[PDB]
Amino acid sequence: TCILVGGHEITSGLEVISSLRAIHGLQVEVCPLNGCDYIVSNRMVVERRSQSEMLNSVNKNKFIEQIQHLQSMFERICVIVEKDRRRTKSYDSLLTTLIGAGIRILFSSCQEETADLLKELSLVEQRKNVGIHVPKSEALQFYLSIPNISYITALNMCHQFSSVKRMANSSLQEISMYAQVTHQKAEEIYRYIHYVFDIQML
Amino acid sequence: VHVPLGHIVANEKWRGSQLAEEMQGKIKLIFEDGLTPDFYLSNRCCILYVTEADLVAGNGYRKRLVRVRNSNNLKGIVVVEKTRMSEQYFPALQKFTVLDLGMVLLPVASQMEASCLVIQLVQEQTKEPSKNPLLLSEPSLLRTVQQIPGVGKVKAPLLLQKFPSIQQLSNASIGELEQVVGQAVAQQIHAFFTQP
DNA sequence: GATGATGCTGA
DNA sequence: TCAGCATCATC
Ligand SMILES: [Ca+2]
Ligand SMILES: [Ca+2]
Ligand SMILES: [Ca+2]
Ligand SMILES: [Ca+2]
Repeated sequence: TCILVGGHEITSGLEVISSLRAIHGLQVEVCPLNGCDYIVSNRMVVERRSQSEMLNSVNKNKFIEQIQHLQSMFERICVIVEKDRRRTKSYDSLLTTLIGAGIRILFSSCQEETADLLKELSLVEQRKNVGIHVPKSEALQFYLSIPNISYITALNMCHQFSSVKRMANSSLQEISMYAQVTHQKAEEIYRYIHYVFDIQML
Repeated sequence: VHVPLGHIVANEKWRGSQLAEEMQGKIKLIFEDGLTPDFYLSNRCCILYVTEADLVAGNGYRKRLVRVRNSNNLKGIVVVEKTRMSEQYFPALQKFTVLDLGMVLLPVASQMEASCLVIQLVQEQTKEPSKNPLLLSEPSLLRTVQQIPGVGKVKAPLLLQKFPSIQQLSNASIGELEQVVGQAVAQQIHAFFTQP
């Protein structure tokens, strides 16, 4: 399996990343992910969060907004709650909120454990036939600009469309198949590429 | 099991427990014998409580999680005592519960913690799912057009004025592009769209 | 995440 | 032709 790692995790999870690389048969690619900590399949993101930051309610709003931004790009989300190198109402409320919105939660005691959980998640995603199965850069930058598209979906577009023109003239079902996204997601991408630009709307 | 709104149905074995007593001072507990799960929060949503002694004893606790998982009309939430004593056994339980069975898992350190957390869950369950904070393209189009080689803040709006969707811009010939930009940039744009 | 210093674009 | 324009490296 393949996992994509946000560049910013080189600062916050150096040992997560080296633990991932220490797992035989895992392809670990660090990428400019823009907020996303780990991408473990074509459809699933993982947010790694420190438990002490989950416990403080002044962070509650920022955490919610990061999850909202993840829901606009990914069909599936896991939160890994990781212990740092007293339990509160804010924290409990966060956990239940996540559960009500179907966001999966895992609990880790250290960065080595997090890596092992990330590996396990990618293995289970793989068995659900949504494994990452792809390796020009101008075209990646173009696809990445489509609103609410993930880095993996953009990479799928690069690798499965033989030209950018071929992608822009793709039906709703072609986008869904080649970009590896839900009908809802292919519709939003199709609507974007068909949207009639009007200057006076700025 | 019938669970009236604002009530928890508890397995009779919880009677007189700190857990039940802490909940009973905030919400109505109804006690019922013969139940597989520990608590029902609604007709379809139940709690499977795994004690420190269950976790340390081995994998016998799994049999009940499977039995609930295989129930069509039920969603099990696993609440596990993750303490100094039990914590080494937690990682294999989480793998089985969440990654194998796909069930929700919540660790607590104690019955006191469980009590607060169960009330939070009933509270979550009881509200309109729309009060869950988790439940115009022109500026973006400019930015997308700016990703085409040769195209900056000035050519992007000129291009979109004449070729008003990405699809239409993607289909433009060099001759048509030359109505908006020079021959060099018309060639860049067209190569960008059409090259393998 | 901003100038603005650098060299292509363009009729 | 020469400002205009895009681009990116360096604050
Ligand atoms: Ca994070
Ligand atoms: Ca009876
Ligand atoms: Ca540009
Ligand atoms: Ca021209």
